[PDB]
Amino acid sequence: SRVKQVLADIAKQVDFWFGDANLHKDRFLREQIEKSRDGYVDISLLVSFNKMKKLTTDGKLIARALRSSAVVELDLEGTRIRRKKPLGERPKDEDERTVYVELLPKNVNHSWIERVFGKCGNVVYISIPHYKSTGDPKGFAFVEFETKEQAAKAIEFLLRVLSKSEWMDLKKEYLALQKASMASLKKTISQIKSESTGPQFVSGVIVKIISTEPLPGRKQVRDTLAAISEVLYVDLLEGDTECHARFKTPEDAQAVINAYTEINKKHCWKLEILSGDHEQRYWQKILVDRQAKLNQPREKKRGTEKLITKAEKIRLAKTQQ
Amino acid sequence: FQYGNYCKYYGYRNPSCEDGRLRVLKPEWFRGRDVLDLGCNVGHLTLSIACKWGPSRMVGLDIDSRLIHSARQNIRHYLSEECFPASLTASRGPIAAPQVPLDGADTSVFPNNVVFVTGNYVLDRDDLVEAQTPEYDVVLCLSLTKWVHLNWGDEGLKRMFRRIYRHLRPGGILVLEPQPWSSYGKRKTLTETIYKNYYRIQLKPEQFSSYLTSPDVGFSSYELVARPVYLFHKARS
RNA sequence: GAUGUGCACAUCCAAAUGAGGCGCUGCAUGUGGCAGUCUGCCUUUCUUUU
Ligand SMILES: Nc1ncnc2c1ncn2[C@@H]1O[C@H](CSCC[C@H](N)C(=O)O)[C@@H](O)[C@H]1O
Repeated sequence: SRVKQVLADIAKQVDFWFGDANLHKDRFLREQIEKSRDGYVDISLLVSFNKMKKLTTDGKLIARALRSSAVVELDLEGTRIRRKKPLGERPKDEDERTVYVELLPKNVNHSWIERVFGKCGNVVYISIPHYKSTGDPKGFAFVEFETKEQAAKAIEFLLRVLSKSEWMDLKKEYLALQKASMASLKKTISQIKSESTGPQFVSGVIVKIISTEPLPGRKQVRDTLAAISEVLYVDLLEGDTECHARFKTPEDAQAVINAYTEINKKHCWKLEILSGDHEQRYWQKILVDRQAKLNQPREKKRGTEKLITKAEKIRLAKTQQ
Repeated sequence: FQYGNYCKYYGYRNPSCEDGRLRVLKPEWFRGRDVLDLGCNVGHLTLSIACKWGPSRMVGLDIDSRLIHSARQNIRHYLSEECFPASLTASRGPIAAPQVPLDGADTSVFPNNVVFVTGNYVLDRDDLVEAQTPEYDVVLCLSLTKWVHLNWGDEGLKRMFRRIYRHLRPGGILVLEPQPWSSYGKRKTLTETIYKNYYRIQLKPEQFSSYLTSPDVGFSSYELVARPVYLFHKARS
């Protein structure tokens, strides 16, 4: 019967969620067990999980499914379920029993692995890492076999299969070799280098630019304004139609606003010199932006990316020279 | 993606295996010759040329700055051949470090010659094209004409061919393989500018063989030897 | 890469990744950072079969 099969699936999912494996690995449901008196949880909590939704939404049919069951028990009403066998420390032998497998066909399913490995041994727990929540298998899996002999059997039975300890040793060897190569090249770059209150308030340096079209990027505006006078800052929001420029001397701002040929005819811009209250509010905005950028913590950049970018730039420089 | 840049078809394999093209070309022009390569995405062709034919120098050039990073990943993949699980090489990176030359060192050893530069080859102004100087001996421009054509019109396409005329030294040749006219219409609705410049096309892929012979560019003679493969020669000395 | 119509038109899908997690300095800094810190460290990972 199909109802019999649904009762069996509810029994298997509850006996897995209460098996030793998932209780050792998962922390959430173990906190649900631990943060109770007499070690219980309501079945309505178990309904809310994702794989329970595909089977049944009735809790009494779940309680009927847990009548004949190895490790779960019911207390009075068929609304709460307890572990029935007390749990202790994590086993040490599971780290030796664990099996790493590679080259998955990218169709990842828990039943997929259970079919292909269940004949070899009693598969107890599966780990499949999703592509950063994009619902895609990364291409490798961790399958845990029971009693540590069936795992050694399944290694011999087989698409690339190895132990956990061998994987950890290859990981340490890989990481040490990369550290040695980067240390030597770090020394080579060092030897090549060895052988070879903020801005002052000035009145009349604030040019506000208004545009009908959306403005081009800050590199484009900086290349436009720098070719005429000396620019200190380009205040430009991405997507805004207006911007500001702060210059070193007021003569620079005068040379920019009197550059009607190079600016206003090429780009449909209205550039004026702010003064008075607009300039005071803009310099207060400069103070706020400076205090904000100071109060912000420093951005993080990985050391290996910074070192490989420096080496790539020196490679281009020494090839062009 | 607008320019035609594909992050796909990544190659684990070393130069021994290539993506088809290299049985067609003849190695006689490459050896001891400075080479520019336009429209390279991961250099799976660039590395596999530089690996055997031993070109003296080879500068790949591409617009997608995100993708030249993966090309440099592929160049560091060859040095670290000194099995390892793919789950680790995906997350860490390749073992080797980016091979930097000493000041007193021997070039033309694979890979020490090649470098990958990111830039835009269409300068959009004829005055900037006329200022340029010849620097290279063989220029490869294959499977590029369609995307530059639809993105910058006959104006940018004329600018690119006039720039390729300015960067060949005397005796330097050009290799070409253009996309046919029948293809372009399946890509017209990607953006607005592609559609507008597609309905502003006045130049067919056939008259390329006319237009490069025309004095506005200045190539002297040409041939086709077996999409077709065109070889253009600048006039000798 | 696929679908309808009679190679042509029209439509659909393109994303075969790498920079993902977390710091310490000591100088600068609305200047959009610079030089170090064991390749700065770690990656079965920004995972809910909770
Ligand atoms: N304006 C431009 N100048 C130079 N290269 C460009 C360009 N616009 C697009 N390209 C590049 O041209 C490439 C064409 S893909 C062609 C395949 C490549 N030649 C190979 O053999 O593997 C794209 O990757 C794109 O990045």
